[PDB]
Amino acid sequence: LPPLSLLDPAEVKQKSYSPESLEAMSRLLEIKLKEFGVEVSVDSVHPGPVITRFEIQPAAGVKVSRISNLAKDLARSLAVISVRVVEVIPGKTTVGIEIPNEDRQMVRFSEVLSSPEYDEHKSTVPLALGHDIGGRPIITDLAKMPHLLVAGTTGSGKSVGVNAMLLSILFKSTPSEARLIMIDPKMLELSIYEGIPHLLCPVVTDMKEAANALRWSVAEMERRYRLMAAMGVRNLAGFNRKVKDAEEAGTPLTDPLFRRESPDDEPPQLSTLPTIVVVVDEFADMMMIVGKKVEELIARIAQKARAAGIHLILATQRPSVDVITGLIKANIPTRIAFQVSSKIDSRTILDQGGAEQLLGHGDMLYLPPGTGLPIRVHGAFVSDDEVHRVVEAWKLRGAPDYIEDILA
Amino acid sequence: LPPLSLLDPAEVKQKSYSPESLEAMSRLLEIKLKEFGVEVSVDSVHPGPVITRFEIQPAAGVKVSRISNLAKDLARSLAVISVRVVEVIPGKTTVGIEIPNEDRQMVRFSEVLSSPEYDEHKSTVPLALGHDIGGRPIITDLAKMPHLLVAGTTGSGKSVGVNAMLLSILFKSTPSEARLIMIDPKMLELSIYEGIPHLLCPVVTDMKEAANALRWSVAEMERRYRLMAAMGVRNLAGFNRKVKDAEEAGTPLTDPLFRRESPDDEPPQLSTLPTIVVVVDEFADMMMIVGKKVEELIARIAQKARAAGIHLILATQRPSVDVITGLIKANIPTRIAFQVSSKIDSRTILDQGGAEQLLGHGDMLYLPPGTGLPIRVHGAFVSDDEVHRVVEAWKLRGAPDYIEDILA
Ligand SMILES: Nc1ncnc2c1ncn2[C@@H]1O[C@H](COP(=O)(O)OP(=O)(O)O)[C@@H](O)[C@H]1O
Ligand SMILES: Nc1ncnc2c1ncn2[C@@H]1O[C@H](COP(=O)(O)OP(=O)(O)O)[C@@H](O)[C@H]1O
Repeated sequence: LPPLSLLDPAEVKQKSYSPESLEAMSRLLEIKLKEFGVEVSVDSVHPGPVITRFEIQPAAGVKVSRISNLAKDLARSLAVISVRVVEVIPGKTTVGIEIPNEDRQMVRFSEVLSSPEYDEHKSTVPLALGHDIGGRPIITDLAKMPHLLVAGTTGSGKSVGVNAMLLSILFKSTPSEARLIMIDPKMLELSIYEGIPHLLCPVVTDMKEAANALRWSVAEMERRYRLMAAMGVRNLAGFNRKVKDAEEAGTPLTDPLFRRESPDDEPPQLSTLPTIVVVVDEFADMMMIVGKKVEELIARIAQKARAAGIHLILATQRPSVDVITGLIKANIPTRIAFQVSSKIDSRTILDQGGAEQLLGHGDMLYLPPGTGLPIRVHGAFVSDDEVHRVVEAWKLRGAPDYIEDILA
Repeated sequence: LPPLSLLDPAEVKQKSYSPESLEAMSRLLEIKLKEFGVEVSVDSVHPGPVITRFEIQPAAGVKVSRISNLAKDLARSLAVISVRVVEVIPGKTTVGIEIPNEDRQMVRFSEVLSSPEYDEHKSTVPLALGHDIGGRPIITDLAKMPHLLVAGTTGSGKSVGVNAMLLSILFKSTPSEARLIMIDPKMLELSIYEGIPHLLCPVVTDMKEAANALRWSVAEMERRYRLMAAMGVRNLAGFNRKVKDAEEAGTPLTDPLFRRESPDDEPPQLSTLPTIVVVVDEFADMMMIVGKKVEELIARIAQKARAAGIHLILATQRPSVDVITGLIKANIPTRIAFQVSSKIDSRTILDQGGAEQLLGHGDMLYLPPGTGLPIRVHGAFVSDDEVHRVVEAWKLRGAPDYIEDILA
């Protein structure tokens, strides 16, 4: 299993904003808001790697909308590219304003995977997103999402974030614990992972083949459910316990779904199944080339795949109603949104405005399932070298075990 | 390779606005805005070839929208045809107002290609657009766009701008470095280039044939990808290095995609491939005459053509939702917009208003991919003589090497 040593080190964090600096900006904020309609006062300051949040306490009678409404102008008066108004801060009666730091200090992938949360993570498919507005590492579980929709226009840092996602898997799981199906409608982005042992087939470039890989996944999903039913198990996890225990008890289990066709035929022995992850780099391109069936397959996978251990990672730079459709969205409750062109775009992916206010370069809004405000996360940066490195590391540890069956 | 000597010389730049004149206009601006609601003060003045930008500092509490909102009236009070309000000036807290100079000084094509940016440009397909609002040359790379959408109503200077684009290629590349497919639904504009050696076929006039040219392009694209795969190369550039090195090392490469059909058949030797550029003068006409297939073909080309070295230049005077559609826009992120009839039209091409505020005669808004405000560019003027001249210069340097295969 490749060492975190392959990752570039955390660059000198030349941070720290003198108590005086922060206090100065605080008064400035107050002044500027005062110059416009609202009278408010800073309640507390929380600096971070990319932005600094100023929780302000609105004067009597002032409505939050008034603050949100002049985020464009406030930003200008402060000479910052944009400012993010967080209308509600749980438990407090304050509102928050996140202003971009003059010097954004970078977040290195190694700086995230080094956390104990990622280290002690028990999932086969953990996703280290980056740091929250306060510098703390945000580690998630793809298997609990249990599918992911990713959107971001060019320049937002979406591609890097996807690499961060893939590397999160590759730094924690072996091919027998997690397998991948990579669809790259543009022989660009994912082609750099060709050959790693986790791949179930080559990086899919032909869209017709990609459609088959999706069909294959539905079948593999159905087969697993059939298997688990016979085993008296509820999901891949339980299936794997059953099979492991059996092996630790010298009495290995045998495929219950085996059908004898000859007196010779012998039931093959069961082995642990890997968590399957299907990532489509630009699913709007797959939809465009192939048609309505891509959407239908996605919906079918996403509505039932969880318990079987098959998970979807769908990314696009075209967050429109035509691409992120009702069918696609239906059972993919978890959304990550990097910077997008407009509130409209933001709503398409997050069903809520905001992503348009992101700063680019990995700044994102992570929205897990259920009510709850999206979590702002400053994506970790991972270079093509760090990726190229981890790939070679894995190519050494094993050759590509393809199932040509899948793409046909 | 034709000499830049064929281009008319830069006419006497009788510019210079006395420090007093500029200071007078500054106070005038202040006064007029004051006569209306807003109170502002000029922070700095930046004169240019076509307009002069006055960075103003809005008084406490005044919102940019108020300024933008009375650009129509301010223009009248200033006796200028229109005024452009730039709501955000990176890093500063000022707003900008671009007023048309009384005497617009022209920008000659020679005055642009003379720049070091164009001279030292390493691309086979550079595009010298013109001068920015400050008189500086704007040189771009079609290959990095990697496709271009151009819109402008009659009188905006779109035709001249396209000629400027074509001449940018013709002044830097030979037929073996760059080839062209010209579709002219109106046997008008592009017919003046007939015969130049770069043409892969005659200037396409029949739309049915044009459709085939597009089909041919998809095929050529597919073939190149197949080629590059076999070569272990990522794109046309890498392909050409491989083949060039081979030649410089006396051991030339041979077509890996060659299939022997006879013991005689011998693998043809590989030669460097040209960057292909397909320009459609009025793609709204092609769509009208041919149908849904034009759009589908465009989308197919634009979604994958980059790495293979094939690039699209699509222009139209009809920037409507029916023409610049989602399919077309899908993978053509780079947009150039000359003056258009309305904000609606502007949004159709730029997904943003503004192009309606342009001054005509080559005034444009160049929008490269990603976030970022469009770059206003005063397009260089190129006469029919300068074009006629560069054509003849090339017709002498070589005869038209057509591939009749393409149009059928
Ligand atoms: N997390 C990050 N931190 C700092 N810079 C980043 C980060 N993610 C991306 N970038 C910068 O942005 C550029 C573009 O990122 P990329 O992921 O390729 O964007 P997209 O594919 O969405 O256009 C990179 O070249 C890199 O310098
Ligand atoms: N860059 C430019 N600078 C100065 N004048 C220009 C420029 N581009 C065009 N013009 C003027 O505008 C006229 C129309 O330009 P043209 O490109 O044919 O417009 P369109 O085809 O969009 O109607 C030309 O006859 C020329 O005098």
